[PDB]
Amino acid sequence: LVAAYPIVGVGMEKLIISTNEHASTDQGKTVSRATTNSKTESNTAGVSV
Amino acid sequence: NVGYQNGFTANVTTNYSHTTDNSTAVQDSNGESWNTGLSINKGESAYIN
Repeated sequence: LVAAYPIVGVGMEKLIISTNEHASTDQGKTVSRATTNSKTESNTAGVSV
Repeated sequence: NVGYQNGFTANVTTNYSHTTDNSTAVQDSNGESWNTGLSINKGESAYIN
């Protein structure tokens, strides 16, 4: 009575923001920050307790 | 550490990579650094082959 089919998604780890497409050495500077994600966050945005 | 005080006689690691993750250990570096062989300043790059 229980179906068997998988549920698959993508999750990000760290952001990198730059000014030009290849500006990593000579055409400016970049920034980079490590993140964490969570599956169910928009499910509890509409909870007005 | 020195002793165990139980019948374990084994050690616990925190990283358990298999035999497909291997790290190349250089030999005959001979003291001479990497950067003193190629003229590289602060804002430069280098390429690997």
